[PDB]
Amino acid sequence: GKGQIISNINACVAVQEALKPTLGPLGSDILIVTSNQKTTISNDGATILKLLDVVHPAAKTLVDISRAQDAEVGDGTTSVTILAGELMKEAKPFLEEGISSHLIMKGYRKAVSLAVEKINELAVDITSEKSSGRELLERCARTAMSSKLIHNNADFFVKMCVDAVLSLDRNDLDDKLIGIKKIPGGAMEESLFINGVAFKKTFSYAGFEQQPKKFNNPKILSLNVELELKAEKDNAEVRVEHVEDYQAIVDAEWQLIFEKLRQVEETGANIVLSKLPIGDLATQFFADRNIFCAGRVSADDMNRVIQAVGGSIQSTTSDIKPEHLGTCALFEEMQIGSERYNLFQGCPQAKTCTLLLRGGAEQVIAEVERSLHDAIMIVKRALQNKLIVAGGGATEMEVSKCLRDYSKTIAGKQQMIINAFAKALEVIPRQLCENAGFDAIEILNKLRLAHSKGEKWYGVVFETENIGDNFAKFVWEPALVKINALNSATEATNLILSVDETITNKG
Amino acid sequence: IPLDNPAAKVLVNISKVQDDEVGDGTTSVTVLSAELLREAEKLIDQSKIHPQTIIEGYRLASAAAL
Amino acid sequence: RQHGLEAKKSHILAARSVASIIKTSLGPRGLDKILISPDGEITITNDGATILSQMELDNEIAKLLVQLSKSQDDEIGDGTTGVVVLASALLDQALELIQKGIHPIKIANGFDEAAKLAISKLEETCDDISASNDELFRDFLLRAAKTSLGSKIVSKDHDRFAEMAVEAVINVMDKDRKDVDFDLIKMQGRVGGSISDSKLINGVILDKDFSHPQMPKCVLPKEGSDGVKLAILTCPFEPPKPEMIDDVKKAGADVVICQWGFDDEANHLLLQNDLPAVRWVGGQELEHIAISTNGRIVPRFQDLSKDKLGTCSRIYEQEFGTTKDRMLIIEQSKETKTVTCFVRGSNKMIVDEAERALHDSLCVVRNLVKDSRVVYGGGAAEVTMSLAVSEEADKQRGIDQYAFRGFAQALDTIPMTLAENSGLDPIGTLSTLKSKQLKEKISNIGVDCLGYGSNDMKELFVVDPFIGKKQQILLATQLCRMILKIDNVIISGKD
Repeated sequence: GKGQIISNINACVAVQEALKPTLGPLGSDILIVTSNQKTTISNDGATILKLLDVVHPAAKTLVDISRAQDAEVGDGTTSVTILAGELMKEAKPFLEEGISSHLIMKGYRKAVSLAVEKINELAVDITSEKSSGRELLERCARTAMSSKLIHNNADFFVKMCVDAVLSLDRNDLDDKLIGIKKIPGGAMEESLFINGVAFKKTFSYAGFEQQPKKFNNPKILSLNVELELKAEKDNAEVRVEHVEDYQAIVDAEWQLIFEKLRQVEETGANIVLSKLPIGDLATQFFADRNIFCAGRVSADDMNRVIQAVGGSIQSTTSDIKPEHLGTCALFEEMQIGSERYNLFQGCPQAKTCTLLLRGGAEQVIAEVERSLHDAIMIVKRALQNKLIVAGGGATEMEVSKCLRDYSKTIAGKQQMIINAFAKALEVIPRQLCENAGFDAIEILNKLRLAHSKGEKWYGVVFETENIGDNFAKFVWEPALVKINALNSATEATNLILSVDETITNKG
Repeated sequence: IPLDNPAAKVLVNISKVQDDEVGDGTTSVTVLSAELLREAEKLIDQSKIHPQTIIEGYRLASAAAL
Repeated sequence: RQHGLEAKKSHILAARSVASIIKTSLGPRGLDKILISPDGEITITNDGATILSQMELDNEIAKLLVQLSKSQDDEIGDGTTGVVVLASALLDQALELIQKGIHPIKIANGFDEAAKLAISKLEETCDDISASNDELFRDFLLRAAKTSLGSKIVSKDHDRFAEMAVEAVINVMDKDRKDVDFDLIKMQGRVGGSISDSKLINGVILDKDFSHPQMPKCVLPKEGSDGVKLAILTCPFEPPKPEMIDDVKKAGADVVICQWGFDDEANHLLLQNDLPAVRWVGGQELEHIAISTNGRIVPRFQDLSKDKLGTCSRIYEQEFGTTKDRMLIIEQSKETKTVTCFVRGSNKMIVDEAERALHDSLCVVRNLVKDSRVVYGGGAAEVTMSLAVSEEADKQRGIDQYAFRGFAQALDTIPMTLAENSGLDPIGTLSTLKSKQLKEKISNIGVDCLGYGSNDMKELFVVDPFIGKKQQILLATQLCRMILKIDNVIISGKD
């Protein structure tokens, strides 16, 4: 009956309430404690909903639709749930009045169909008009970096961010291809950009002062087995009773390891990397041959080495082929932060890069690293899609405006339903002002003043509270996000309103 | 005697110093230390100030006693 | 679950009750606590890092104090109790603004702008160390550990431990980067002996009994050979399960070091050649062996040469006190890249208290070299920063006008806490420090927790690092923001 429908309304509001403070770059962050007892803090709606694992069917629908928003698009996972859940509150008083939810869901199909048509009209394709090649991507990075602690140092940060995208093919871009390694301690403005891949360098064992940071053309080869002979698991027991035989029964094992020398020595690989920690056995002979070795390397950073110089992983040292080797242009190692950092530079075949970040504390860089990810998506989608729309409240207000005029010509219950859907579009700009500190009541009244003057581009300024146009604020958003957000929010809402009774079997 | 009081476990470790260093008058140390707590309890509840100031007064009084 | 109503009120009360535990332990007069380990050992110390690390609790707000305190020991180490008390002051002042309708992010952003303006105020009133004199800088290093150790029995021998930290930091830290590595500082101590036998060693200790007693206690020069060469082998030296003697003399390795043990008849071959062997060595101890002596790890006897092998002064055995372990000393005589802290004591608790106090003493030396400009602490820095922000609050209009007033009143918590922990009227003392810095002249006069001759610590040459105090106020604002930025609490159950 209608009792379970009302219970599904509050279930969507409870999930929406957690994602309200996380909307926007200046929004608040949520703290969720996983069963693994690991602290996870993120403002992105995808990761938030994936860690909740809610048993409620309607609340899980908002979680499942967030994965579809992150798959086909990857941006707007927080706003798609807030918009989908807002329809549950607007349709709550309509159920008590006798209006069925089926006519409410029917009005959304006609409202979204007319809204998508208005998105293409607001999207203007511009590339070389009033813009250059270098200054195009630089002005987009300063938008997401505004109202942040890095705003003073953002001059040096944009130059390193643009070079990360240009270092890869503009046809295929991925945010996972750009790596970031946090460096505790040091000045923020002293960070540099690296063309190759780097790792954390957790190797604490001795044999330092050699393998200098200056290399010419080192050869890279992947390693599988362990170089050390120490057996961690198995063992053996053999004992003799002869007194004079105690001499040589302590002696010879490592001579068997010499069998793997000539195979590796004739290869000439100057870089030794593996997914297992390198032992304490030989740190020297490699340095005599100008061969470098680094142990305790994570498995995630080993896959980037294969895509860099074109290496390969072989189990033994016998069948290793000579053409699997690769070399970089230059090597660099920095001791800043009381820790050595190994990084490769000048790899022409590298499909990945690494950007180092420095700061006062580790928690300070965590806010800088995540604030950069929002700027990378704006720079990445600029070259991929040439159709962009004005964001920051601009597009969200006009989509709700056109539905008010078109509803006047429509007769029946669909008039108040489209007007309710248009009113439901005001939750997106609301939380953006409340999370940024601005009063949502005063802006909502003042923004609708110039919004009726015939200009559809008026947005909301995120720096200083005021009404105006985001065109001067350099706030750009792609058209694929606004189109897929209305379809994903409506489809997820139609499935919840179409289920009157919830049945859960235990077993 | 097993003592569940975490404050009483410290007194046991303190009394072991007198046995190892000398080993005479171990009981007299605990009796005299218990009387110091009786006077210190009346000084706190009537003050509620950190006892470290009162501790400094014991060092000046112990020098005159020696 | 609480959002937008009882969340802001509960986070302030939860963080205040936890921070109120260590408020009484702040300063040299602060009171200790009795901690009980799960193994049955009782630990008593005045360091806030030990107390906060032993806390196991499910409260999501108090977990930020443990994660932040881990990075404070490496960077500074003195920001354990001070930052937590200062962070609680910003939360108490923010609670009154929530009821007045002030947005929480404006409170978070208000403390950031107030902290940046207060740093520039101390830049004008700070004084120079090296510009005053060279030997006055060393006098600060000698009395650096005296303040923290003045409340302990160690304060009698403190003059001996003062010269140990002066030469240890110069070797590990270069004037270019001016950084000290924690992994290069070997802290080792044992039970027994006294604190007067502690010596400053330029290299790894590596306690060894020299295996069979026939081996000599000293390493021969081997016909004027250069230094003493060592060999580190972690290979499982063992029988032949499913040549070398001729290549050993070519390299000239004097001693062999291994992670595991040896047989009795195995060391008899190297005994006639005067080549001692070392067994039973931990994995972490091998790090300081090659770095201090500039040695290497032998890949093999065939390809090993004499060029890159390290050379030290000598290796001899020196008994320490009445301990029957018969430890040894390995010296260098040349500047190394690492040092080894040697601490002894007659009690297990005295050793643990002396090792942690030396850790904070080594970080102060790094801060004095990295930043020559310093300010006078002990309550004088917080009062000076209070009058600077409160005076500029009237010149700055808008919402940030009240954010500067609450930030100035929050800085007064530390000198009042030091006044409460000193057994004096916190309000009556705070009004005195503000009156001396205005009508008379601008100076630094702090609250004395320990009994001294008079006020004006500048006469007593009591100095604190400015960058050390600057790192504390930055972590306090960073911690206060992360608390206000979390309006929700979500936790699962226990099955």
